[PDB]
Amino acid sequence: AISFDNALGIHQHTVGVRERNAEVISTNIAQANTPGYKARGLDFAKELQAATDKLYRLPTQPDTGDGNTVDLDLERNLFMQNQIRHQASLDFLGSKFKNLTKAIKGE
Amino acid sequence: SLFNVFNVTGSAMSAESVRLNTTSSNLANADSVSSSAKDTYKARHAVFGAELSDTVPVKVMGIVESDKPLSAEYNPDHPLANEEGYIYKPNVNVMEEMANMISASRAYQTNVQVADSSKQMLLRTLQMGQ
Amino acid sequence: SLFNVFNVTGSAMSAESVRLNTTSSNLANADSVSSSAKDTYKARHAVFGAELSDTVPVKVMGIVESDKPLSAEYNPDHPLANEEGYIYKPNVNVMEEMANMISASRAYQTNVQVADSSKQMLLRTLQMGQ
Amino acid sequence: SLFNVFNVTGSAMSAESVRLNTTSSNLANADSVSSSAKDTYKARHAVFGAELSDTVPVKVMGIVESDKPLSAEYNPDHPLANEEGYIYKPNVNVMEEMANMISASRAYQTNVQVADSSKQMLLRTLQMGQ
Amino acid sequence: SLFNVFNVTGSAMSAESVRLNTTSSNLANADSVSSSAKDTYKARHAVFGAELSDTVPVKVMGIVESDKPLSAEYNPDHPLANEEGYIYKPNVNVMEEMANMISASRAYQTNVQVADSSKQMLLRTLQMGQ
Amino acid sequence: SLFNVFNVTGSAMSAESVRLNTTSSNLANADSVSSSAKDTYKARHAVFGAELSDTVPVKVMGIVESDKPLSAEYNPDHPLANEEGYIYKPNVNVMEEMANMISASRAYQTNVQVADSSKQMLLRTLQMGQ
Amino acid sequence: ALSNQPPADASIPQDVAQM
Amino acid sequence: NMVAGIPGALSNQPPADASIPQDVAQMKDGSV
Amino acid sequence: AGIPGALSNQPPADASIPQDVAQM
Amino acid sequence: NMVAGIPGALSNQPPADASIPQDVA
Amino acid sequence: GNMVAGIPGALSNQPPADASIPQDVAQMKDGSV
Amino acid sequence: GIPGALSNQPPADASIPQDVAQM
Amino acid sequence: ALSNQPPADASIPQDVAQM
Amino acid sequence: GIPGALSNQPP
Amino acid sequence: ALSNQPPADASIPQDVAQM
Amino acid sequence: GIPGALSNQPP
Amino acid sequence: GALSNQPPADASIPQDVAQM
Amino acid sequence: YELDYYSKFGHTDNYGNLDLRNKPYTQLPSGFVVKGNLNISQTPIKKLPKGLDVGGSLEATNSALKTIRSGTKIKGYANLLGSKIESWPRGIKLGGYLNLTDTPLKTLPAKLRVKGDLSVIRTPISALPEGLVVDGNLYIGGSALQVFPDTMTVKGNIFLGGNKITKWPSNLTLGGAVAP
Amino acid sequence: MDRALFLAMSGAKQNMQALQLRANNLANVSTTGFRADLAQARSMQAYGEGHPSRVFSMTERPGHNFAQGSVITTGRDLDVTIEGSGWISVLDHTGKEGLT
Amino acid sequence: MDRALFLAMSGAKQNMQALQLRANNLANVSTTGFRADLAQARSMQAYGEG
Amino acid sequence: TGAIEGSNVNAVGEMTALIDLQRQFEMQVKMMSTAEEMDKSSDSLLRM
Amino acid sequence: MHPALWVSKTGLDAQQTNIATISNNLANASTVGYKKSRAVFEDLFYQNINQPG
Repeated sequence: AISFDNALGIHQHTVGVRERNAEVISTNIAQANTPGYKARGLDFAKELQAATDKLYRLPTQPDTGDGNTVDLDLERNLFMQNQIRHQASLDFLGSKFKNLTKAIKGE
Repeated sequence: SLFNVFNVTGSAMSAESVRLNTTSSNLANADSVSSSAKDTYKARHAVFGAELSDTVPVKVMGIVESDKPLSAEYNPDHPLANEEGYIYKPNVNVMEEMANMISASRAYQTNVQVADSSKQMLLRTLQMGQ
Repeated sequence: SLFNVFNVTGSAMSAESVRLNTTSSNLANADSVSSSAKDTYKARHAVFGAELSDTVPVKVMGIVESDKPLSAEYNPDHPLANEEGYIYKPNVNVMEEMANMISASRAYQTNVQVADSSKQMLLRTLQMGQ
Repeated sequence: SLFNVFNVTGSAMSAESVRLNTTSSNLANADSVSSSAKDTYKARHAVFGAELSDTVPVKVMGIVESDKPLSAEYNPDHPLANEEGYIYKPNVNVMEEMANMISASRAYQTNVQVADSSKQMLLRTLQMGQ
Repeated sequence: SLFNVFNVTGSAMSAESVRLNTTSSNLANADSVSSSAKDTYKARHAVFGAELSDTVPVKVMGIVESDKPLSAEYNPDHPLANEEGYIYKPNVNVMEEMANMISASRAYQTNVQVADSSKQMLLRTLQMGQ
Repeated sequence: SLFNVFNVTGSAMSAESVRLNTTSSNLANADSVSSSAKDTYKARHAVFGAELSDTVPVKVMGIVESDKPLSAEYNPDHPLANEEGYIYKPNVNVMEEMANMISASRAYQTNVQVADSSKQMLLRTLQMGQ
Repeated sequence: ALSNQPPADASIPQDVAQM
Repeated sequence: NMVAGIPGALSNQPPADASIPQDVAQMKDGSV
Repeated sequence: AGIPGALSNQPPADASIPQDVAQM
Repeated sequence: NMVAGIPGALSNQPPADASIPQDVA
Repeated sequence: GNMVAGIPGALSNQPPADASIPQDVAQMKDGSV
Repeated sequence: GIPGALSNQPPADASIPQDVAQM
Repeated sequence: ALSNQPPADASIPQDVAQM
Repeated sequence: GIPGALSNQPP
Repeated sequence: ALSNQPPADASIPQDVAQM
Repeated sequence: GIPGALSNQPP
Repeated sequence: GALSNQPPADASIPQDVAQM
Repeated sequence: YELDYYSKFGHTDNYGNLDLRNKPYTQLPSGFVVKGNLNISQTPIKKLPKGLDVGGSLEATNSALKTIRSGTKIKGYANLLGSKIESWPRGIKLGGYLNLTDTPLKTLPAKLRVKGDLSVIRTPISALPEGLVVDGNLYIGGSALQVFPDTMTVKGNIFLGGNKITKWPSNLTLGGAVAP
Repeated sequence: MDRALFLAMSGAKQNMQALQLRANNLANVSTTGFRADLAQARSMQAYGEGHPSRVFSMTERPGHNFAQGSVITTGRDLDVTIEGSGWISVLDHTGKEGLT
Repeated sequence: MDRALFLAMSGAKQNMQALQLRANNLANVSTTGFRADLAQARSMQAYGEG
Repeated sequence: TGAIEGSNVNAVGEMTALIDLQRQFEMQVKMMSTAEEMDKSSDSLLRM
Repeated sequence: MHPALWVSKTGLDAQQTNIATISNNLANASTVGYKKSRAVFEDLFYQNINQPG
């Protein structure tokens, strides 16, 4: 054993997925006013499987002739949650190397 | 790539700023009969677009005028009156322009929040390991 | 956890948005005698419900129409008048819609504070270990 | 044994987290009339406990519903009303929920400081004799 | 010995907390014609003291009511009205209680600054020589 | 050379301050019919320059009066009236002064952010290599 | 929730009989 | 495919209110 | 279930039972 | 022996308010 | 000395038919002087 | 001690001879 | 100040006579 | 290409 | 869109003919 | 300088 | 800024420039 | 009491739909004609009048309706969700679907034709009538049905919903699919 | 945290209760034979160890305004109003005698 | 933002149009052989998911 | 007889009570805000 | 909703019905053999709040 895949766990992939998720939410907020755009959601378990997709969000309310299915209340909350979890993933993956370096150097 | 986010939010703010200026020109020309070009002013509306096929920037693909008829006014003594005494005025609707002003401002400000929040994520990544 | 607060508070944000839109359609249809769908619009209400399924999110279980009788008005010469000559108008009560408008806005904004309050607790929980 | 402070501070973090989740549910279900008059939502509150048989951990002993009578409202229009046209609403008081939000957040972050400072004392102990 | 500073700032912070609670009761009981046992509420004020004969800690030595007369109001139909129809209310003055709220809070926070600064000075003394 | 930025943003700080003081003199002298220099006041305006040919500082090259004609008023009994009975007042327009006040204040503040942000980039440059 | 196909648009007809 | 249209007030209307030009409303489906 | 008189957002068809609402 | 009760605003008010259940108090 | 000049703000952003800027100052916008 | 200072105990009163009598 | 007896609980009576 | 877009050049 | 030739000034004439 | 520039000294 | 070796004079705000 | 002509007028919309929700009416006059849809949800009505005519759809969700008499004409659909109907009469001219979910329905008319969808979800019905024809989707989920007749016709999808079917029809042509 | 948060919260909550009590009187201006409810505040000190600085305030209904109401002349035989002070004995649906 | 902004705007816009129809009626009180125009509002729902 | 007794609600008395209840309510809310403001400040003591 | 909002709304709803009742009476001021109607107000249920029961 003793390999980076096992030392880092899955925290090496989660940081990437949280970046992709943040990009999609940023797209949804920007495309909220453009008619005909369908809100895109990212399935977390899919990128989990890709580590070891880009779906559509069904609206809770009807459109108003635009056909745009973006709820700005939902997007802000989902962007806040993703950003908080992204920082935790950096903390988890960052400490993997800090412990790894301390084991090797002994100091 | 959170730098792609800055492009999407940056393109969004540009799109919303175009709509605001279009709204400004509509309010300023809601009562203008004449024009530089010899054609009555028609309410303008910038057309947003999405090249969906990750990050999909919003692009303005041109300004398209409303097709509603020009509001005719019975002003027989006006110099520009037609054979029946009607002068034609822009079809700008006041209520729909105020909603565009409210919508353009709010959509502009929420993209600043995303850009600022995405900026913090990139700075936090620079601190990884170190 | 503190992330469950975001799901619970976020659900209320969507919940109060549904009631706001229902009230908007009530205010806009308070004087509409006719209606597509062959139904004289009746005042609609969003009935909230706790989905217990600690953390209890709120869900809209469906929109319910008002039980009040429609307001009958004697308009014999109208094309929609019955044999007796009465046309019927929606039972929208303006005062309750204004009260719903105030309550929905006040409840929406106080859910933002809880989400903001939980956000700070998670950030401090992350500063531990640094 | 080597981390007694962590077990107590950490228990407070878990305890105060539940109180915030309960507060979020009370505010999100303050206007959920639901159905009947006994299935109506009621304000829930966690119960903290300390078994003093060194360190005394804080343990949540279950969620308990408030004993305040339900808020009655006269509304013989809601289809889920009763014989006298009354809809009973949850006994959630906004002022007490705001105070709990302030108390829970501050107390939660106070234990973060104690737990974070406790680690420093452990780290300094390892430097004894060096 | 900077540990004395901790005693002085701690005693000052305790004194400010007592003053804040006294202000809180005055604002809450500025409109109460009744009382627990039998005596109309009178604006309370903590008494600070300095036992000067190093450091001089500040100690609260008791609560003393204000000597201002009770504000008599003409409420002749009130159950508690006297022979002349007057009822008496607490002599709490809003302007001076607000100043106490501002003064106590700012005085409380500056003593935390001194204790925090004094805490650092002790730490640098430990590191002296190495 | 980020210190050159301090020469550019700092120059704009002075340049936008001149335009603000120019606005104040126009607001205060919009109704002044007399003068100490025997010439009626006219709306003064600053002139910005850019010696483009890296960093291009903005320098005010002089204040210039507006080209609009003076606003004439029929005051036949005023001591300063002419044969036709007219007195002349400064050609200061309220609407453009408000826009200048808004534009100059916002332009002043947006250069503070650049000067503050450029300060941070220099501090991190000193930290490079260690 | 999520789905693998885009949701349909919203119909706002002036006469439901003609859709 | 590319999807587009006029945003804001004009599009958030019932189709009966013919504020939106006919060809722009076509773009709101799909294009390539 | 829950409320007994919830509406349906699907256009009237008179031939298909609306499954949008909780028809139980 | 335990010391249990509802924390927060529901217990920091006079008992005349009677919000806490009797059994819990 | 190839500079650009003009009155900043409200005066310049009006259309040229307003004739608020002096003609001498308005002609230093194309890079002259 | 300070004169006129309030006390943190119920105020011995009149009704219920119990207080009027016991010091 | 430290003591061996636990501090007594506050009363906050609605009416002092009732006690 | 939005069919029938306005242009930005003197007619 | 970085070009190499400075953009031309916009024109706001009263008549497009005299432009 | 500016042809229409104003002087800061008394006329 | 433009450092000079002599102190700048005070500005004069006369009600009439002739009486200066 | 019972609905009168004047009380009828106060529960009718512009296009002629009678709304009797939560209203305390017990019986309707015979030969009753409704211009549009009829709603008798949550009503204490236990019986529908003979010669009843509905120009729209009948809505009786969560009502006390128990008996419908033959000869009733309904142009739209029939929605008897949560009512107390125990049997369906023969000869009902139904222009739409028939939703009988959560009803004590036990018997169905032989060779019944449903021009829309049919629901027997969570009903104590033991067997379907012979020669049944359904032009829409058939939902039998949660019911007591376990044996289909010899011949039946479903032009849409068949949803078992959980119940176990052991004896399938000998003559069956299906326009859709079968779902458990 | 400081117990002054709850001391002020308990006062703010009671002020809302008194507001609702006054609201019922204004909702019942035109009600027949309606006696307005009086609202006041009572100071209840938190007796115990420590300095006497914490006193709570809770609202109560000390009584009602028993003044004579505004008499409306209707010219109806079956309409009566009490002159001065008095009451009419009635029994509600529970068969319990009460003054109206 | 929320779509209730445009849902109410689409209602306020029609009220002005209804006001125009009533204005034409009052301007034509003195007109000869003029048949009054009736104004009504039609309720149209946005059918779809949600 | 021949008359009906109305309510004795003094409308002005209720209105002046309302405005005093509002101000006292708002002042106590400020006390809540300054209570948590002091608590946040007195948290750097354990912030070594 | 805070209870004070709904308590006040009941008064607004009650007075609204009173106006409609008065408006009908003045409409039938010339109707032969018409009897005037008056609206009767009464207070609603009174609830103990500071008591569990």
